[PDB]
Amino acid sequence: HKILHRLLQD
Amino acid sequence: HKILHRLLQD
Amino acid sequence: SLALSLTADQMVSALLDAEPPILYSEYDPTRPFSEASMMGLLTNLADRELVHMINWAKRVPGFVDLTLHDQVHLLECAWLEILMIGLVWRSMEHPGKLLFAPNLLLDRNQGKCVEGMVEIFDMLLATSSRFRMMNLQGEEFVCLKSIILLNSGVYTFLSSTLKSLEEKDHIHRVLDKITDTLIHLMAKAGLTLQQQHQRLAQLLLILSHIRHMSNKGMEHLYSMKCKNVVPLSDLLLEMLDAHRL
Amino acid sequence: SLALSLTADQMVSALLDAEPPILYSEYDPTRPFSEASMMGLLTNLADRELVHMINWAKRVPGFVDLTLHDQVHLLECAWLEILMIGLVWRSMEHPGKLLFAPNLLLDRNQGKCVEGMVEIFDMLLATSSRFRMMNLQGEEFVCLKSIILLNSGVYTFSTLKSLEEKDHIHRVLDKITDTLIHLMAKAGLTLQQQHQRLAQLLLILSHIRHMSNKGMEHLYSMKCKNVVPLSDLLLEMLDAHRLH
Ligand SMILES: C[C@]12CC[C@H](c3ccc(O)c(F)c3F)C[C@H]1CC[C@@H]2O
Ligand SMILES: C[C@]12CC[C@H](c3ccc(O)c(F)c3F)C[C@H]1CC[C@@H]2O
Repeated sequence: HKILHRLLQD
Repeated sequence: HKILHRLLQD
Repeated sequence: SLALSLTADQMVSALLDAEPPILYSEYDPTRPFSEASMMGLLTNLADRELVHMINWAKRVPGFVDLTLHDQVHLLECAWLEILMIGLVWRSMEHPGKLLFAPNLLLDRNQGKCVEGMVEIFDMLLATSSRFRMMNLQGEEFVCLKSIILLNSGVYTFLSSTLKSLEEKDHIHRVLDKITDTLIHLMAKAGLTLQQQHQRLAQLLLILSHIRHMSNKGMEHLYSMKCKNVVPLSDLLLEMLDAHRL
Repeated sequence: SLALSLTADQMVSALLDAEPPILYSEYDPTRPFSEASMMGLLTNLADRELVHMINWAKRVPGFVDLTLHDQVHLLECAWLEILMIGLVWRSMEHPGKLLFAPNLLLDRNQGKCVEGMVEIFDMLLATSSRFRMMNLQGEEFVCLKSIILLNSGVYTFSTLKSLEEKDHIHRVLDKITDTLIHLMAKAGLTLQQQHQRLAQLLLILSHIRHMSNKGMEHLYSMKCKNVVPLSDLLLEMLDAHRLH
C-alpha cells in the first residue's frame, strides 16, 4: 500500500 | 587528554 | 532468468541504457539561500530523483526477477546510497563542489547554510576526490551503483526460510556477473591481473564509506524532519520510515 | 617502508600472530538478566576487548608508520566494526547464537532483553550465517579485519603530509588485496572464482559498516538514558562519532 509499492508496479 | 591516545603509547 | 546469460559487454550496455537523467533544480532565480530554502531544494530534488531511480532499478538485470517485497526492501535500504554515489559521480569534474544539478553547484561552505549538513558534504566531497584520483570510468560507475542496489539490503533479507533462499542466491549470482563485468572493463583497459584485483578491491571498499554517508545522511534528514525545518514528500517520509520503524 | 616489503605468506603470519585473545565475560548466573545488566556485561566486555584491540592494531603492518593523530582516528572510526567482525567470526560454529565470550553465548531472544538490541543481534547473526555459508577461513578473516582498520577512517582524513599518509595506507591495503588473492589461489580457486570471492568478502564489509553505525546509535541512546555506566574509554570512542 506504500507509494514505493505503487511505483514498482507502474 | 584522550585515553586512546595514551593507550597507543603504552 | 535471462540476466545470468548476459555477456560482460551486454551487462555494461544494459546499465548504460538504464541510466536515469540528470534532473534540474528549481532554484529560482538565484535568491540568497536560507536553511529552509536549501533543505527545500535538496529534498525536492531527492524526491524527483527517487521516482526515476525506481524505473532505473527495474532496468537493472535480474532485479525484476525478484518479488515485489524484495524489490521494495532493496530500494528502501539503498536509496540514499544510490543518490549519493550519483551525486559524487557527477561532482568528479568539479573539485570542492557538489553538483546536485547543473544549476545547483554547491561549494563546501554552502553546506553550512544548514545545521550539521556541512559534515555530510565533507564526506561526499572526499568520496568525489577519491573517484577523481582513481580516474573512475563511467562503465565502472554504473557497475558500482547496481552493486549497491543488489548488495546493501540482501543481508537484511529476513526470512532465511523457504523460497527466500532462492531469492538470495539469485542476487548473489547477478552480483558475481557484475563483478565479472568490472574485471572485464579493467582487463579491456589493459590492467595487469594484479592491477585488476587491486582496483576491484579499491572500488568496493569505497562502498563501505558510501554506506556510512547514507546512514549519517538518513539521521540528519530525520532530524530535519522532526524539527520541521522542511516539509518532506510522502515518498521521502516512507523511505525515511524504513530506516526508523 | 617495511610492511610493503612483506610477502603474502609473511603478511598472513604477521596478522595471525597479532590476533587478540578470546576474553571471558563477567557474566554472573546468580542473578537474572535485566536490560541494564545485559548492557553492563556487553559493554564491560567491549571495554576490555578494546585494550587488546589497540595493541593488536600496532602489530598490523604499516599502522605504526602513521601519526598518533591518524592511528587514533582510524581506531575511533572502526573500533565497533572490528569488534563485530571478530564476534561474527567466533559465532560461525554456533548457528542462531552469538559467542560474545566462551561463557556468554546469546541467541536473538536474549537480545530482546535490551530495548532495540534484537535488531542488531539479527544483523550480526545473518552476517555470521553469511561467513559460514562462504566457508570463511581464518587467514581471510584476519585480512578483512585489518582492511576494516585501515579503510573505514581513511576517507575522513589538505596538506601534503595528509596525502602522504593516505597514499601509504592504500599501499598497504593493496598489499592485503594481493595477500587475499594469493590465499584463494593457494586454496585452488579458479582465476574467476578469485575475483568473485574477493568481491563477496569486501561487500560484506558494507554491511559491517552498517551494523556498526546502527550499533553506535543504539549504544549512544542507552548512554543518554543512563541505562548503563560506560568506561571513560568507551565514552570517548562514542563521542568520536558525535551522534544523535
Ligand atoms: C538534504 C540532505 C543532503 C542532500 C542529500 C541528497 C540529495 C540529493 C541527491 O542527489 C543526493 F545525492 C543527496 F545526497 C539528501 C539529504 C541527506 C542529508 C540532508 O538532509
Ligand atoms: C551493547 C551493544 C551490543 C553489543 C556490542 C558488542 C560488544 C562486544 C563485542 O565483542 C561486540 F562484537 C559487540 F558487537 C556493543 C553495543 C553496540 C550496540 C549495543 O548497545
